[PDB]
Amino acid sequence: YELTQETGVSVALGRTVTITCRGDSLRSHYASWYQKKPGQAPILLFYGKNNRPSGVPDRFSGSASGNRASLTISGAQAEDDAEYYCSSRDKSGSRLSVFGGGTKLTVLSQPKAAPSVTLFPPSSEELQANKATLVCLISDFYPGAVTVAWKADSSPVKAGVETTTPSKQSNNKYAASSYLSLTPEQWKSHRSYSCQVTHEGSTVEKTVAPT
Amino acid sequence: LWNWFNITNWLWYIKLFIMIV
Amino acid sequence: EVQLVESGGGLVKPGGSLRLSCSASGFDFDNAWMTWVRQPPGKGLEWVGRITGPGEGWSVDYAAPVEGRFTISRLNSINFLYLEMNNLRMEDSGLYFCARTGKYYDFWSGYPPGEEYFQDWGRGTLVTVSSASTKGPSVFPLAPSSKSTSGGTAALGCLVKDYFPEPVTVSWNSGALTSGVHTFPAVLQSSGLYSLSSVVTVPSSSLGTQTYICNVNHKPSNTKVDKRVEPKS
Repeated sequence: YELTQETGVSVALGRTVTITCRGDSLRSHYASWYQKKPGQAPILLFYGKNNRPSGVPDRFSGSASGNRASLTISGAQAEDDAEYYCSSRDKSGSRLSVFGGGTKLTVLSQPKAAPSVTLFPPSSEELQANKATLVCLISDFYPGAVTVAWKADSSPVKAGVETTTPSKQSNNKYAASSYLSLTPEQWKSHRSYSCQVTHEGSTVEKTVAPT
Repeated sequence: LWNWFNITNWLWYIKLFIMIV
Repeated sequence: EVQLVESGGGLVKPGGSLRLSCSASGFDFDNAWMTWVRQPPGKGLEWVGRITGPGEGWSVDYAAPVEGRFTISRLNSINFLYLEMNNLRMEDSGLYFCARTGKYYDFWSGYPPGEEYFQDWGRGTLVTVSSASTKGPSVFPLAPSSKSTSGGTAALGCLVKDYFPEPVTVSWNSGALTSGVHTFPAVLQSSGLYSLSSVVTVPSSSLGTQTYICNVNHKPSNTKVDKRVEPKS
């Protein structure tokens, strides 16, 4: 988790786009960059200061400065639509290596679509079984990259969160869901809980409260 | 059959020297 | 002509062991550094560990989540890289790749010990760590709310919780209600169990007069559930 990359970035066909990788180790070390498509082996795109391997189109080039490494794609093609991973040392001087979280690069095929978001509180029935789940349903969005954050009153909550990777619905937009597991006591003790969905730098936040 | 770690340190140490001088 | 082929993936109980193998051909294997990399389904790549060459004395490094549990090894006459994992966890589940690993250091701008990179890859072998016991779902109603929906309509649902394995099917009112149903793909939880939700958007004025029932079916546990979904009172 020492290398941070955008969750999603989009680009129109033929245009130019840049993904970032970020960590403290990048002040000391270069990053390598990898393309990854479902059911296929990663492909090394670029590494070190100026190194593009044989076979990789010239439109791919990496750079670096400060704590940042940037992969730039100049003249984006359909086939560039993929996930992109950066890799370097986790920390300066380390013999270990780490991957960034991945960026979903969308080469745009339709216009942008904002997610619908529905947030359900725990049923009484589930509370009676001594459990509590909040259900945040997210649909009809494009590109297929969202970030979901939960809040107990105003505090970030990370524990008990399970969130699907987005997948395509029959209409070609994406759906996802996030679940927050709590104890009934946590549910009853807070004034509210919130589900916050970030899509292409816009945010929708829904809030529920015990009845 | 040299040592990548030792060699890279060696080179790092030599660059400091060159930079100081 | 570089060919990397991983082998040994399969279902394992979450206290168990597994040895993985990576066959190599098309390059000088005896001197090559090799790295193992994993990817859980629908998720990111994670560096597992790396064995160095002669002159590093085949020294081996490991990501912190696998120290002591995982052991990287190799046999050079037959060009085979190896990965022995013991005391597996559900976290260890994923597509495991072996990668031919170059080393990079720029004299003028570099810092020791430079960086490593993955020039060639196999297609990987699939490792599933789950304590496979059939588990039937608990179904809870998701009571109607109009906040998020279009004028005059309401969304209501069923949460289908903690089942194993896939799949479950969900219908509404015995399949008489198809219009406006969205049954979401399941999440696979860290507990190794699945949950999903199904929601239907319906006329708000029907809430007093029309009964809504989600028919949940989990064939692997032979469980059927018909959950009536009422408005909160």
